[PDB]
Amino acid sequence: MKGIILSGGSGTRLYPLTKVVSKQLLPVYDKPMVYYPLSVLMLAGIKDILIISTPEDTPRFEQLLGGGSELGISLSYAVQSSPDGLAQAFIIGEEFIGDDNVALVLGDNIFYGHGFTELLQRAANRKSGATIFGYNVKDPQRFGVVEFDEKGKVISIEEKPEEPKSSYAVTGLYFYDNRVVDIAKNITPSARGELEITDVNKAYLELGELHVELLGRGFAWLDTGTHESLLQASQFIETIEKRQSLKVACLEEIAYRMGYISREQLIKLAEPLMKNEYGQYLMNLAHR
Ligand SMILES: Cc1cn([C@H]2C[C@H](O)[C@@H](COP(=O)(O)OP(=O)(O)O[C@H]3O[C@H](CO)[C@@H](O)[C@H](O)[C@H]3O)O2)c(=O)[nH]c1=O
Ligand SMILES: Cc1cn([C@H]2C[C@H](O)[C@@H](COP(=O)(O)OP(=O)(O)O[C@H]3O[C@H](CO)[C@@H](O)[C@H](O)[C@H]3O)O2)c(=O)[nH]c1=O
Repeated sequence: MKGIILSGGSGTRLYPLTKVVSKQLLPVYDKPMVYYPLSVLMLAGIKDILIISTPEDTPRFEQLLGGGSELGISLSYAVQSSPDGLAQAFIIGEEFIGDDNVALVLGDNIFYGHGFTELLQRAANRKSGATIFGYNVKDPQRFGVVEFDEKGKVISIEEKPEEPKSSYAVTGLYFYDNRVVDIAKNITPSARGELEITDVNKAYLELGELHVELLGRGFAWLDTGTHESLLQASQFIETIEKRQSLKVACLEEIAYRMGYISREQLIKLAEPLMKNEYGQYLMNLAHR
């Protein structure tokens, strides 16, 4: 499976933070925001990944992450000339996707919880249909909202409904089979002027092929869309990492743990970083 990170947009709410930095280049505690959705695609077993951003920001992501060889993966880049909708990812990424299935993750989403790696690899290995991930939230009108059965069967899906049909947000992580490219070409802009991922999911729902996994109250799903929520997410990660010997979304660690790179290769990455705690972390891991 291939994966795309949609890592553009204006980040208007975070102004002036986003006047000269992409929202997805801002810190979440100790690492750039984009590390977090990238880690999710890596843990799903996805090694061929396209990162989409604005004309100004795309080369900044490429500066940060490179072509992926350090992580035993392939990273490519594409520009989105205007933030015209999530569904544009599959239009921009058409040549990249080819005939393959593809996962999409939103650049400003932070997922964390027990059992997630297993859940990801399951979804990544499903060959047909769309898999979306629901989460019970306080203000469901702020999100795509999914309404489902006692058996977990989807009934409806709506983008930012004024009257939400349930409390379950549709989070920014989606797994699709190859139909999604032609689906995305056939949707049209909503009232917000955007080619909506919710309309991609509606197409699968019409076919009876939209499948929801509920993440559960024990899972953390945050986004960094406001100054307050960005700061809370940073605090959340700090609290986790302080207690444990372990980092969240440490890309080099994940590359090693997923078998994408060797112990020796991890040492080589750790060497030029031994001057900081991050390199020290990687080196301790290599020597375990
Ligand atoms: C519209 C647009 C967005 N983006 C990036 C910026 C963010 O990292 C990410 C999500 O865009 P936002 O405009 O923040 O999305 P938002 O309105 O919060 O809602 C989206 O994300 C929510 C989950 O975070 C879902 O519940 C909604 O269904 C989904 O439409 O995509 C792009 O890179 N290109 C775009 O065209
Ligand atoms: C391995 C690894 C995980 N993660 C994140 C992904 C998840 O949000 C969170 C938990 O990841 P998991 O790999 O599912 O670990 P967790 O679910 O707490 O614990 C276990 O889940 C299963 C049941 O105990 C075990 O079979 C797994 O070996 C073990 O991982 O940590 C990272 O950010 N970095 C990592 O290197």
